[PDB]
Amino acid sequence: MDGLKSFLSTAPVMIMALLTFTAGILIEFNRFYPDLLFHP
Amino acid sequence: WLTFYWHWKHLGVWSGNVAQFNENSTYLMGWFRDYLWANSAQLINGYNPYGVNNLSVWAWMFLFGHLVWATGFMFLISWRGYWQELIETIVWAHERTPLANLVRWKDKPVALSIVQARLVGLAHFTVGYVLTYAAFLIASTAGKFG
Amino acid sequence: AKVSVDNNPVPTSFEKWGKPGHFDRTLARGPKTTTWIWNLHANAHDFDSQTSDLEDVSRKIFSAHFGHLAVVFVWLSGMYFHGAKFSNYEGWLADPTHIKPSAQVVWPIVGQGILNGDVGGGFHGIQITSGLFYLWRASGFTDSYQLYCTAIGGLVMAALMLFAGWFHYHVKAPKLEWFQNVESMMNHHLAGLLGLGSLGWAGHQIHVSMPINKLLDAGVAPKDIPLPHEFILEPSKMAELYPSFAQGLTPFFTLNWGVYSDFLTFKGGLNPVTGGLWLSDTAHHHLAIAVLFIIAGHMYRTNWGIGHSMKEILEAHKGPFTGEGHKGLYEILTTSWHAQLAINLALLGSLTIIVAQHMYAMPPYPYQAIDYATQLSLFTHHMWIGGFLIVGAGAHGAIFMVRDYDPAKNVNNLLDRMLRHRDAIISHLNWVCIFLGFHSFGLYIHNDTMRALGRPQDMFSDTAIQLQPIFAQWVQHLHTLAPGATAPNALATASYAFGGETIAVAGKVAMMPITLGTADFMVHHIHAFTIHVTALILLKGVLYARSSRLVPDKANLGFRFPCDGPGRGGTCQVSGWDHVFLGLFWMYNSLSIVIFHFSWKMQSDVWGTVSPDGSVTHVTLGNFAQSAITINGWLRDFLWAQAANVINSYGSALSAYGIMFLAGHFVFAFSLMFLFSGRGYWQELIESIVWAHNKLNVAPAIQPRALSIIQGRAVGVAHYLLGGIVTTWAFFLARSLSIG
Amino acid sequence: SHSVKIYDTCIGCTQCVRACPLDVLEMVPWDGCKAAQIASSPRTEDCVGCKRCETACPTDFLSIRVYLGAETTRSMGLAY
Amino acid sequence: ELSGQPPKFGGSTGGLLSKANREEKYAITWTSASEQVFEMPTGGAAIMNEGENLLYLARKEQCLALGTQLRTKFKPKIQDYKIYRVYPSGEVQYLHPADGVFPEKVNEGREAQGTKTRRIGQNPEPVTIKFSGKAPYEV
Amino acid sequence: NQVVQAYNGDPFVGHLSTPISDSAFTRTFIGNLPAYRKGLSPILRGLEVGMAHGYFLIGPWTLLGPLRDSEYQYIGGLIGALALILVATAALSSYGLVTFQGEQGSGDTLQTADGWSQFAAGFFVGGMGGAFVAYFLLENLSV
Amino acid sequence: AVPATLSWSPKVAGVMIACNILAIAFGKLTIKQQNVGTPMPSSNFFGGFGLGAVLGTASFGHILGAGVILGLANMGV
Amino acid sequence: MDGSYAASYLPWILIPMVGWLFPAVTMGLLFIHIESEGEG
Ligand code: CLA
Ligand code: CLA
Ligand code: CLA
Ligand code: CLA
Ligand code: CLA
Ligand code: CLA
Ligand SMILES: CCCCCCCCCCCCCCCC(=O)OC[C@H](COP(=O)(O)OC[C@@H](O)CO)OC(=O)CCCCCCCCCCCCCCC
Repeated sequence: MDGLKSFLSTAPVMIMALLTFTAGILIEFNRFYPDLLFHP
Repeated sequence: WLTFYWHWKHLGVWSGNVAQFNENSTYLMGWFRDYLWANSAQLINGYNPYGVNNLSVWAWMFLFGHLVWATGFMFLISWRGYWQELIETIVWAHERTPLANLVRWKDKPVALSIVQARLVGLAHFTVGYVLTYAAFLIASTAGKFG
Repeated sequence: AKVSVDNNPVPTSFEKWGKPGHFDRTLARGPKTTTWIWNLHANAHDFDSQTSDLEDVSRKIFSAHFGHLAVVFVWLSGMYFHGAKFSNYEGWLADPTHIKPSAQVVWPIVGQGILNGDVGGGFHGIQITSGLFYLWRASGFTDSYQLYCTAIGGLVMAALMLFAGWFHYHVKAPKLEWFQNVESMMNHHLAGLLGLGSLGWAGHQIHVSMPINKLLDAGVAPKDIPLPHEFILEPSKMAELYPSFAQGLTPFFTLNWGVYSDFLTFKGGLNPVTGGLWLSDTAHHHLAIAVLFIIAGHMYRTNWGIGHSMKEILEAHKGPFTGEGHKGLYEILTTSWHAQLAINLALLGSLTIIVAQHMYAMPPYPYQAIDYATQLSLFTHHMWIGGFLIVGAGAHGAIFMVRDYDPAKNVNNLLDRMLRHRDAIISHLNWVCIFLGFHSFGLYIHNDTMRALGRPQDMFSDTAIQLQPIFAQWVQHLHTLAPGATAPNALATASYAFGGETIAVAGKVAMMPITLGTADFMVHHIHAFTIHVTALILLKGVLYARSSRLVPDKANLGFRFPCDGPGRGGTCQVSGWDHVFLGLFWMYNSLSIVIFHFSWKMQSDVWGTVSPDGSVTHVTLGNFAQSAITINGWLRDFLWAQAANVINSYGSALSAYGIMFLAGHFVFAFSLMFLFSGRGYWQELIESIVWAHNKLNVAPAIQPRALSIIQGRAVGVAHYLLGGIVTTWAFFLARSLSIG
Repeated sequence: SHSVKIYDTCIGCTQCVRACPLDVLEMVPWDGCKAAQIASSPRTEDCVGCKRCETACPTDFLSIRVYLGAETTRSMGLAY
Repeated sequence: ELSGQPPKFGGSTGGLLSKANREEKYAITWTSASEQVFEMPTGGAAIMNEGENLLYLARKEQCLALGTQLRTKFKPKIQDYKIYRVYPSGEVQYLHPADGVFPEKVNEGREAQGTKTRRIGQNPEPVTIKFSGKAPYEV
Repeated sequence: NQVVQAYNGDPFVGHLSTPISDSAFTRTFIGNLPAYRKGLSPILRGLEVGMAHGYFLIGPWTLLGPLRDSEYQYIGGLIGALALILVATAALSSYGLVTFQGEQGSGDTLQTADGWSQFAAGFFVGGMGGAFVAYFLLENLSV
Repeated sequence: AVPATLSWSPKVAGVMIACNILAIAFGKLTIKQQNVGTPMPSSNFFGGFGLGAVLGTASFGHILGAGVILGLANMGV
Repeated sequence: MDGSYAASYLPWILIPMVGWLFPAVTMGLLFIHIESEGEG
C-alpha cells in the first residue's frame, strides 16, 4: 500500500535501518577479522 | 582536569611509582580508581568513630565543600516563580499570626532576581569546588608525604 | 444489558501512517523548524488535547491500554522464552544452594564473552537478579518445556490483546454511557478480576504448587517428581501427601473446614528448608482474600436495584466544617480521566512501595532471602516504580485542575474549601518541612562537628545522648508477642524482623531481628522530612496551578508553559509542569536515601553468614550503629568502602557493571548542560553554525532551532535521573553480587 | 517603572493591546500604516514587564519594545 | 461613590493583606443579569448576584483578570465593568476603561504616548550618550 | 452547624473565621497576654514579657549544654540565658530605632519610639529577673 | 489447637435456616429497591421481591449462617 | 585555647570582639544605615 511505503520511508525508519546495516557490517567484519589495530 | 593531571603525575614522580600513572592514565577507570578512590583513604579518616588526627579539619572542609557545591545547584536549577509564591505564603503566615503581627518588615520580602540567582548559584558552586579540591589535595599530599 | 457500541467508526487504512503529525492541527500542516519534530513526539499520546469529544478520548484510552497490555504480554513471553532456552533453570533446580541463577547469554564478538561468567554447574552466562527462578520454583515449574509453552501462550495472548484493541477501536467502539458504568466496572473488577484471580491462584497452588514443592523440599529429584496433571488424574498421590484430601469436597459444603487444616494452615514465619513463606499459609491467604473480594463485589447497584449507589454515599457524608461535603465529586470522577489517573497513580505507587517494604521482611519465594542480590534489586526496583508513579499522580492531578476543573459545579464542596485555605495549608506544610529538615539534618551536622572536634560524648549516639525510637520498639515488642496472645491460632510471628529466632538457610542468614536505635530514629525522621518536602512541592503544584497572588490567570496560560515573563521580578518556573519537574529531583533524593538506608542496614545488621555454632557474622559487621550518625560515616563506610567491588570490576565477569557505573557518572554530568543554561545562547550558536553551513550551500530546509525552555528542562531532568539511577543500579548490583 | 516604546514600524494590528494584562497600552489614530492606528503606552506606571505585548507583535523585529527599569510595588506586582 | 452588593463568598485566605489599608486597594464593579457562579482570582468560586456588584482586590492585574473572565466566560457578555483604585485616605481613582471605550479599538481624542518617530534599528549608540543619565531608547 | 466562616464577616480579606483564630476563648486568652492587655504601660509590658522569656530560657544549656554533668551546669545555663537576653534586647532596640522614624502615631503606645524603648528596657530587666529567679530555684546549697 | 468445626447435623441446618430467615427479615425492611429488573413467578410468596433481591438476601443469610456456625463451633454448641 | 606564645592573653580577648562584638556592632550600624529612610 502507498501509505505503508510512505511510512516506511520516514526519517526514524530510514535512520534505524541504516544504523542496523552499518552495525551488522561492522560486527560481521570484526567477527571474521578481529583485533585490527593497524594495517600491518 | 589540569590540576588532576599535574597532581597525579607528581604523586607518581615523588613516590617513584611513575609506572602506575603511565599505564593507568590511558583509561578513565584508572583516573577514577587509582587517583580519586585510592588517595581519599586518609582524607576521609581525619575523624573516625575511633579518634581524630591532624587531617580532621581537612576532612571537615572536604565535606563542607561538597555541601556548598550541592547547595549551589538549587540556585542554578530551581528558578524564581516557585520561591516567589512560597514567599507569598510565608508572608500570609506571618501577617496572620498573633504576637508576630507586632513585628513587621521594612522592606517587602521578595525572591532573589534571575541574574542574582545565577550569580549566587555560581558563587556557592565555585566556593564548593575550590574548597573541596583544596581539602582533598592538601590532605592527600600531607598524608602521603607531609 | 448495558452494552452500547458503534460499528466501524474509523476505517482501517494506511494513508495516515504516511503523514506524521496528523493528530495535531498545528503539526499536520508540515514542518518549518526542527521544533515540529519535538512537538510530534510529545503531543502524540495526549488524546484529551487532540479532540473535544469525550467519547473519542475514552475509546482511544481503551485501545491504548490494550496496546500496553499487549506490550507487557510480549515482555512476559520473552522472559519465559529466555528462561527456557538460554538459562540454567533445570540445572539450578537440582542444586539451588550451589548454582547461581542465569538467563542471559552473551555472544563473543569483541571480547564481551568475558561477561559470560561461571554461574556454577558448568554454565556460563550473565547472572540474573530479578528472582524469576524462585518464582518459577514456587509456581511448580520443573522442566524447560513448560516454560516454553508458557512463552508460547504469552505470545498468543499478546496477539489476542492487539486484535482486541483493533476490534474495540476500529470496528466496535464502546459508547460513553458504557464507560461511565462505574458501579458495574467496580463490581466486575473487584469480584471478577481480583476475587476470581485469587481463587484461581489458590486453586493452582493447592492442586499444583504445594505437592510439587513438598516433594522438592523433601529431597526428591526434579525428574522423579510427578507431572502436575498426574496429581489431579490420580488423587491417591495427593491423599498421600495430604491425608485430608481423602475426604473429598464434602467437608467444604458442610462447613467442616477444620479437616482441611493440614494443607490450609496459619503457621506464619518462614519455611526452614527454603527460607520462604509456607505455601499452605499462602493458600489460605489467597483463598481468604478471594472470598473477601467476591463479597466486596455485589455492593454497587448495577441492574437489579439491589446494591449501594456511589453518588448517594458521596453526597451523604457531609459535616459542619466542610459545607457541602463530598458533593460533586462523582461528576468529577465520571467526566475527567485525569482525576482518575491521579488517584490511581498515587494509590498504585504507594502500593508498590508497600510491596517493596513487605516482600523483603517476609520473603515469599523459596531461596530468595539468601540471595541478597535479588532482595536488594527487587526492593530498589519496585521502590523506584512507586516513587515515579506518585510523582505522576502529583502531575496529572495538576493537569486535571488546569483543564477539567470547573468552578460552576464546585460551590462550597470539599474542592472549593481546599482552594480557599490553600495558603494556610502551604504555609503550615512549609513550616513543618523547615522544622523537620532543620532538626534532623542538624542532628547529623551536629554529630559531624562533635566528632570532628574530638568530643564524641556530646554527639547523638547510643553511647551519647540516646534519642531512642521507643514507639517503634514498643510496636516490635507487641508484634513479637502476638502469636499466642493476640493471635492465638498463629504459630509464629508475621516476620522475624520484629523479633524471634534467626532463620538461616545454607549457612546464610535469611531473616533475623532488625534492631532500631539512634541511627534508625535519625534515618526514619530524615525519610519523613524528605517525603513531606516532596509532598509540599507537588501539593503547591496542584493547589496553585489555577492561579496565585503573583500570576492570577495561570489557568489560561495552560499547564505546560515556561514562564510569564521577566516582569514582576521574574516569573520563572510557575507552571504546574515546572512543579512536577522540581518534584522529580526531590523524589530522586528521598528514594536514594531510602534505598541507601535499606542496603546499609541490611548488610550491617541482618545479612551475613551463620556458623555451625550459631554465631552470625554480618556483611559489613556492626558498623551501621556507630557510623551512620555522621555524614562522614555515610561517605566513608558506605560509598567509598562498598564501591570497591564496582571500581575493581575491570577484567572480570562484572566488568560491565563497572562500565555502566562510569556511564551513570557521565550522563548526570551531561544533564548539567541543560539545567544550568538557557536557549538564547544555543540559538545564537546555532545562528553562527547555520551561517557556516550556508556558506557551503548545505543549509537544511527544516530550520534548526534550539530546544524550547520546557524541552530543555525535561531533557535535563531525564538525563539527570537516568545517570543517577544507572549509577546506583551498577553500584548495588556489583556490591550485592560480590558479597556472596 | 518600566518603559514601553512603539516605533514607526507598527502596522496597527492591535495584538499588543489585547495581549497586555494590566491595561498599559492603547490604540490611537495614526497615518503611517494602512490601519491608520498606532499603539501607545499612557498608563506605563502599571506595567509589570511580562513582555506579552512583545510576544504578540508580528513585525520582523518588535515594533513595541519594553525596557525594564526602576522597580516599584506595582512593577513587582506585589499583593502585600 | 462606590455602590454594589458584594458577591456571596465564604471567605478565603487569598484575599487582601495589610497593603490594602496601608498603600492602596482596587475595586471592580459590574452589573450581572443573573445570579451565577464565577471564579475568584484569589482562589475559589463565588456566586454573583443579580444587579450591582462590588469586589475589593489587592492588585490591578487581579481586577483585569476578573474583567477578562467576565467578558469571555459568560454568554450574556459583561462589558460594563469598571475598575477603580481606592486609596487609604478615601480617594477613588477611575482606572479602567480610561475614556469608557475599550483600549483594543481605536477611539478619537486619545494622545500618543511613548511613540518614537524612528525604527528600532536607528537608536543611538551608547558610546555617544555615555556619562549622561540617558539610555538609547530614552533619546 | 457551620462553625467556620469569613473573617469578621469580611470574605474578601485574606483570612476567614475558624474555631482557632476567632474563637471566643481564643480572643479572650490572646487579649489578656502581657503584650495585648489593657492599661499596661509599655515598660510593665516589657517586664512581664521578659520575665517569662528569661525564666523559660534557663532550661536548655542546663541539661544539654557543654557543662551539663558538673557543678558548673546551672552557672552555664544562667550565663547562656543572660547572654541571649542581652542579644535580644539589642535586637529589640535596633528594631525600635529603625521602625519608628519621624512620624509617631499615638494610636498604640507600644507602636511608638519611646514606647518601644520602654518595652526594650523592661524586657531587659524582666529577662534578668526571670533568669536569676529560675537559677535560684534550680540550684542547691547556695551561699 | 486448630479451631473446632462441626460436621453436618440437623442443628447446623436449623442454624442455617434461622440465619436465612432473619436475613430475609432484615432485607425486607432495608432494601431501597425491592423489585427491580428480573421478577419471579407467583409473587407475594417472597414479599414482593424480585430475583436480585431474593438472591441477595439468600446470600446474606448464607454468610450470616457460615459466620455464626463457625463462631459457635469455636465455642461450645 | 591555651598558648605558649608571647602575650598569650591577647586571643582570649581579641577573638571574641572579632567574633561577637565587631560583627554585632557592624550589623547594627549597617542595618541602621541601609534602613534610614530619606535624606537620599
Ligand atoms: C453470634 C455469632 C458469632 C460468634 C459467637 C462468633 C465468634 C467468633 N468469630 Mg465470628 N462472625 C460472625 C458471627 C459470630 N462469630 C458473623 C455473622 C460473621 C460474618 C460477618 C463472622 C465473621 C468472622 C471472621 C471473618 C472471623 C470471625 C472470628 C471469630 C472468633 C474470634 C473473634 C475474636 O474475638 O477474635 C478477634 C478479636 C480481635 C480483637 C481482633 C480484631 C482486630 C482486627 C484485626 C481489626 C481489623 C480492622 C479492619 C481490618 C479494618 C476495618 C475495615 C473497614 C471495612 C471498616 C470467634 C470465635 C475470627 C476467627 O475465626 O478466628 C480464628 C475471624 O477471623 N468471625
Ligand atoms: C522484552 C523482550 C525481549 C528482550 C529484551 C530480548 C532480548 C534478547 N534476546 Mg530475545 N526473544 C524474545 C523477547 C526478548 N528478547 C521473544 C518473545 C522470543 C521468542 C520469539 C525471543 C527469542 C530469542 C532467540 C531465539 C534469541 C534471542 C536472543 C536475544 C538476545 C540478543 C538480542 C537479539 O536477539 O538481537 C539480535 C539482533 C537483531 C534482532 C537485529 C536485527 C535487526 C533488527 C530486527 C532491526 C529492526 C528493524 C528491521 C530492519 C525490520 C524492520 C521492521 C520495520 C518495518 C518496523 C537479547 C538478550 C538471542 C540470544 O540470546 O542468543 C544467545 C537468540 O538467539 N531471543
Ligand atoms: C470479570 C470481568 C472483567 C475482568 C476480568 C476485567 C479485567 C480488566 N479490565 Mg475490565 N470491565 C469489565 C469487566 C471485566 N474487566 C466490565 C463489565 C466493564 C464495563 C463496565 C469493564 C470496563 C473496563 C475499562 C473501561 C477498562 C477495563 C480494563 C481492564 C483490565 C485492567 C488491567 C489489569 O487489571 O491488568 C491485569 C491484566 C490481566 C489479568 C490480563 C487479563 C487478560 C484478559 C483480558 C482477561 C480475560 C479473562 C477472562 C475471564 C477469561 C479467563 C477465564 C479462563 C480462560 C481462565 C483488566 C484486564 C482496562 C483496560 O483497558 O484493559 C484492557 C480499562 O481501561 N475494564
Ligand atoms: C498510567 C501512567 C500514565 C499515563 C497513562 C499518562 C498519560 C499522559 N501523560 Mg503522564 N505521567 C505519568 C504517568 C502516566 N501519564 C508519570 C508517572 C509521570 C511522572 C514522570 C507523568 C508525567 C507527565 C507530564 C509531566 C506530562 C504528562 C502528560 C501526559 C499525557 C500525554 C503526553 C505524554 O506524556 O506523552 C508523550 C510522552 C513522551 C514524550 C515520553 C517520551 C520520553 C520519555 C520520558 C523517555 C523515557 C526514557 C526511558 C525511561 C529510558 C530510555 C533510555 C534510552 C537510553 C533508551 C497523557 C494524558 C503530558 C500532558 O500534559 O498531557 C496532558 C505532560 O506534560 N505526564
Ligand atoms: C537542630 C539541630 C541541633 C540540635 C538539636 C543541637 C543540640 C545541641 N547542640 Mg548543636 N549544633 C548544630 C545543630 C544542633 N545541635 C549545628 C548545625 C551546629 C554547627 C555545625 C552545632 C554546633 C554546636 C556546638 C559548637 C555546641 C552544640 C551544643 C549543643 C547542645 C546544647 C546547646 C544547644 O544547642 O542547646 C542550647 C539551647 C539553644 C541553642 C536554644 C534552643 C532553642 C529552643 C530549645 C527552641 C524550643 C522551641 C519551643 C519548643 C517551642 C514551643 C512552642 C510553645 C510550646 C510555646 C545540644 C545537645 C553544645 C554542646 O556542648 O553540646 C553538648 C556546643 O558546645 N552545638
Ligand atoms: C589581614 C591580615 C591578618 C589576618 C587575616 C590575621 C588573622 C588572625 N589574627 Mg592577626 N594581626 C595582623 C594581621 C592579620 N591577622 C597584624 C598586621 C597584626 C599586628 C597588629 C596582628 C595581630 C594579631 C594579634 C595580636 C592577634 C591576632 C590574631 C589573629 C587570629 C584571630 C582572628 C583575628 O584576626 O582577630 C584578632 C586579631 C586582630 C583583630 C588583629 C587586627 C587586624 C589587623 C591588624 C588589621 C587587618 C585589617 C584587614 C586588612 C582588613 C581587610 C578587610 C577585608 C576583609 C574586606 C587570626 C588567625 C589573634 C590570635 O593569634 O588568635 C589565635 C591575636 O591575639 N592578630
Ligand atoms: C498517631 C501519633 C503520630 C501522629 C500524630 C500526628 C497527629 C497530628 C494532628 C492530629 C490529627 C487530627 C485529625 C483531626 C481533624 C479532623 O478529623 O477533621 C475533620 C473535620 C471534618 O469534620 P466533619 O465531620 O465536618 O467532616 C465531614 C467529612 O466527612 C467531610 O464530608 O475537618 C476539619 O475540621 C478540617 C480539618 C483540619 C485539619 C487540620 C490539618 C491537620 C494536618 C496535620 C495532620 C497530621 C497528621 C499526621 C500523622 C497522621
